[PDB]
Amino acid sequence: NSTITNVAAFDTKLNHLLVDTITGRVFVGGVNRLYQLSPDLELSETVKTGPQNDSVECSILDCPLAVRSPTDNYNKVLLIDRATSRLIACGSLFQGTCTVRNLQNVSIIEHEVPDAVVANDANSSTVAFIAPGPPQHPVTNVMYVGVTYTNNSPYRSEIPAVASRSLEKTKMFQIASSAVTTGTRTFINSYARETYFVNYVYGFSSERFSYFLTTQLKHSHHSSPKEYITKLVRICQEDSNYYSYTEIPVECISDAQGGTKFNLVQAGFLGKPSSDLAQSLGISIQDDVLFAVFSKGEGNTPTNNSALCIYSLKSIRRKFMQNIKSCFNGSGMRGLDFISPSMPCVLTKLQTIGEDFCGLDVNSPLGGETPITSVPVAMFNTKLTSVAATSTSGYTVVFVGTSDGFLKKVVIESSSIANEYASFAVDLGSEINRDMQFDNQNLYIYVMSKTKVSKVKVFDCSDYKTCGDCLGARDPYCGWCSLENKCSPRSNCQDDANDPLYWVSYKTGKC
Amino acid sequence: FIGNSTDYFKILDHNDEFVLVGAKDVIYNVSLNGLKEIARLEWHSTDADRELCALKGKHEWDCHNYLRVYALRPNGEVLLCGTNSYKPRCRHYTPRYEVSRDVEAQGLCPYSPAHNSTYAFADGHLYSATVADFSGGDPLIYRENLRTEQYDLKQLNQPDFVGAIERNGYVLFFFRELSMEVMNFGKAVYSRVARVCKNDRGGPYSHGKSWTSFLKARLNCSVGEFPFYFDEIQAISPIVESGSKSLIYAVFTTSVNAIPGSAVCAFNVDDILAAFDGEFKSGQCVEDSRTLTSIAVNFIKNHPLMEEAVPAVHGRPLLTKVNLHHRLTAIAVHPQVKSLSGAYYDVIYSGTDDGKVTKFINILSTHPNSTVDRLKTVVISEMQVLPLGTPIRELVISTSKNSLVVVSDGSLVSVPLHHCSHIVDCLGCLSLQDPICAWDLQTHECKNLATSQHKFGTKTYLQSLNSTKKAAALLCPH
Ligand SMILES: *[C@@H]1O[C@H](CO)[C@@H](O[C@@H]2O[C@H](CO)[C@@H](O[C@@H]3O[C@H](CO)[C@@H](O)[C@H](O[C@H]4O[C@H](CO)[C@@H](O)[C@H](O)[C@@H]4O)[C@@H]3O)[C@H](O)[C@H]2NC(C)=O)[C@H](O)[C@H]1NC(C)=O
Ligand SMILES: *[C@@H]1O[C@H](CO)[C@@H](O[C@@H]2O[C@H](CO)[C@@H](O[C@@H]3O[C@H](CO)[C@@H](O)[C@H](O)[C@@H]3O)[C@H](O)[C@H]2NC(C)=O)[C@H](O)[C@H]1NC(C)=O
Ligand SMILES: *[C@@H]1O[C@H](CO)[C@@H](O)[C@H](O)[C@H]1NC(C)=O
Ligand SMILES: *[C@@H]1O[C@H](CO)[C@@H](O)[C@H](O)[C@H]1NC(C)=O
Ligand SMILES: *[C@@H]1O[C@H](CO)[C@@H](O)[C@H](O)[C@H]1NC(C)=O
Repeated sequence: NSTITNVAAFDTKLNHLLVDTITGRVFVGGVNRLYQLSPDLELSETVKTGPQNDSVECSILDCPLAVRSPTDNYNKVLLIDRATSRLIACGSLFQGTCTVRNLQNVSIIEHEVPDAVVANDANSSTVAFIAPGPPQHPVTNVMYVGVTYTNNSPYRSEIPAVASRSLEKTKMFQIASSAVTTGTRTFINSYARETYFVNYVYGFSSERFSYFLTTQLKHSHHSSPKEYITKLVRICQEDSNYYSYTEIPVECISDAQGGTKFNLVQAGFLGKPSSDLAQSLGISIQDDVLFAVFSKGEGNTPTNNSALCIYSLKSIRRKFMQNIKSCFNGSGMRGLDFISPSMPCVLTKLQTIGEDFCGLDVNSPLGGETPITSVPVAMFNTKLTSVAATSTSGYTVVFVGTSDGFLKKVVIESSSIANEYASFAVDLGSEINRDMQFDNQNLYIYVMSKTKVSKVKVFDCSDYKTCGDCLGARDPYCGWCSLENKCSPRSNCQDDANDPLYWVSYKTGKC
Repeated sequence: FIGNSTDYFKILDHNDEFVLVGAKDVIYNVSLNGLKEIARLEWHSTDADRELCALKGKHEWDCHNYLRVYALRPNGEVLLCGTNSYKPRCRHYTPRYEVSRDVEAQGLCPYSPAHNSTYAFADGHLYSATVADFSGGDPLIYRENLRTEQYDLKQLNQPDFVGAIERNGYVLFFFRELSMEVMNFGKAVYSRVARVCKNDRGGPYSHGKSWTSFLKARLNCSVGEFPFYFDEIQAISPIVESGSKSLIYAVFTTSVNAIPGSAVCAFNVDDILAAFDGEFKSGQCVEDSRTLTSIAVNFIKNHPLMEEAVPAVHGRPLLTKVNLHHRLTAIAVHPQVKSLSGAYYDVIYSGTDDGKVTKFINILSTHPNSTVDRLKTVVISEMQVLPLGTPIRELVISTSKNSLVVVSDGSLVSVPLHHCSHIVDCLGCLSLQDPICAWDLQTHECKNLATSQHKFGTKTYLQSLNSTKKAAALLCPH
């Protein structure tokens, strides 16, 4: 195939994938393995991370009167620090340990920490991104981590569910700011910890706030039947107390079959809109848009009935503000009964709660009930497992990965109108991983399946010989120069021709 | 000693000569000689700090600096903490006084002026039992670098602390709590006694900030075939040395939406500690608790409740008031008042929520009407001290001045501890049945046996306690 450029097949099962934004090097974290590659998927280094003797009943220092056995080391976190050139990789062994490796050569270990940081399960989620935070005012970055309670060890209670963690050499991976009664940390209470689990899907930072996209039970008490919802966890980055820990539910609702709720989110991607799309959402082109793929789920299991939903962060911030304003006006219950018993919202004299509200002592851990709602621009007959968005062309194109191994491209012209223009298999029979990232120019996209990584070209207009094929492909990247017989984008044609119909799009004209 | 009704008095220290009273924006040093103010220390919340309090949804009467923790440090320094309009602060006054340190007090001092909290300054260290959050949903027991598990309901489930005692290298905490102990709990309230070692230094590694010795036991203040439980503890007393037995006296009441009733119970200090030696429901002080195992510390954090309940002295309440209009609220004891026969009786003072003080003793008549020993309550007097509706918050006894200080929200009143001098009639002196008052027959005066000297073989003095009150009167001739 000519659309797929490089293919790298690995020996183990792959877990994560990131691209260095300035050097374009590729880092792949997998089971018992850890690989570094060049921008063309040429292997540079490979690191054996397992297996090692380990039991879930034991920590590194003590092993109760239980035997350590060789167990696999599933990679759970893969991150790059920009200020200090060093790679962060966390494994499942030893209660979720992180190592700090050199960026030029991942084989080198620079710092080994013993702190329990990450889920020690093979399937329990863990989401980690680096963004501004305390202790100092936001000149130092921290690691925001969200971990699911694996429920397999007594040492697991020690690990928070959401926490900020320091990147200082002296205090590596410790909670960033902690005091007697408060800190940069949220635990799930002893009564809900073993029953109410939280699945962390995606994490991102946008406009002085840290975000987590989660799936979880709507209710903690057993008074109601089990319903799974998608939530959005937020914290102010200046906040060194998590006074601003807040959640609102996320609904992706459809007209079809009466009421259809795509309750289970599968993957998320934060990106920028196009000229046309920014007008529909009522935002500037420099603003952020959240792209996410939701799947209707039988219980907690996603079905083959997915949908693509977009959310602007102006409406996300205005929905958080809507839930916060309402609590501080005394209406309703604070929520988040699975942290501590839910007490009523207090009436407050607060007069200037805005989008930047950063939290106070009162109504502090707030659980919003008013959801942010969106109607999907596209629906699909397969389970969608990844999402990525680029606006190199004048239009936004969303790249979507299939659990069956297919890559689909959707072009989004409005909050209402969008449709597929391409669809092909990258690794047939192999679910596409959630970590799917572009090249630095957004010209190639890295698609990772179970055991392979494929460098896929974002557009190829040269393979359209005749012109009815160029405009017929309905590719937003492809137009047709009148003079030369080449299909190519606008920049490739020469406006030397007198007629403005030198380059024509697939919907603006006829060839 | 009268103040407004708006302030809220809390005895923060008491001697037989002086008492310290924390109030709305001041703390008083008051002489027990005439309930006269001797010294004062004012400490007002700043206008910005108390505008923040009203901003967060509180009222004017809540946004004040209610002084609620006092402790004289071993160097002559003075530790003084206040609520500071739901922003608790602690200060260090050094000598009069001058401010030497000011710092946050979250976890060291309540936010609300309610009688919800307690503390004990034991061996130069403050043990605090309060809330650490503005919203009042994070109860803890805190010492220097050691606290209970945040939001762990198996250790503390919405508690109201009533007292704290230092004893034998432990610190005991008395409180009522929500019941999650029984698998079929339904918003029931039970009363606990908790314990922490004073030489606790935290567990190893991550446990280094939490107690390795916190254990609690239920208190049993029940009434036979038809049991009757008083499950909400209201007030305790200091440890009372009644002969060879150390005792703690407590007031209990029934829950709301139940048969209204109050009781007084007493628990041996040895019975309290012995309960921590039995089974756990599904603690020894080691020199370095940081040497314990993760297995051991995690165990005690998952089994903080003992199985056995602390039994009561005589196995029943010493006084009961069921289906009456008023409820008992405070307790104080004058121990070991030697009667005319030479028997020692503890005299018990319990105040009601409508301003009365009940005085009584207990007599353990051996086989008076059956083969099982029968305990009887002898009520000496139940008089009105405070105006008809005002709740008695605390009681402080001064055996020296023969005075009983009654503490309400905005006043202190003193009454006589023993009324021997006041009565002049023979019937009254014997009907009173106070173990300390007896009628002389040479002198017509009803005399106080603390200052008098009987000799066991003289028919001079006359006293009747075991009989009925009318039977005591028949002993009076003519
Ligand atoms: C603290 O101590 C007090 C007193 O020591 C204690 O009160 C006692 O409680 C028990 C049970 O709560 C009472 O025992 C009852 O005795 C009668 C016989 O008179 C039994 O019939 C009772 O029930 C049994 O048999 C029933 C037959 O219908 C069955 O339905 C039932 O299942 C039982 O098999 C029961 O045994 C006892 O009378 C009181 N004693 C007094 C003096 O009140 C209190 O329970 C203690 N508290 C704690 C927390 O330990
Ligand atoms: C409440 O006020 C009273 C009276 O002002 C205080 O009592 C006084 O306290 C001081 C300081 O402890 C006593 O001075 C000391 O006297 C002893 C005895 O000689 C001496 O050894 C010390 O070096 C020091 O000088 C003073 O005597 C005492 N006065 C009386 C009449 O008792 C009381 O301390 C105040 N309350 C509190 C809690 O401090
Ligand atoms: C622990 O590792 C050793 C290798 O040093 C291995 O031989 C042994 O089998 C492991 N333990 C168990 C219980 O298998
Ligand atoms: C990278 O690190 C490994 C292990 O220390 C070493 O063998 C290798 O020589 C280093 N450099 C390169 C270019 O591989
Ligand atoms: C983890 O997930 C994989 C794929 O869904 C499954 O094959 C495996 O059995 C799971 N392991 C556990 C312990 O559930």
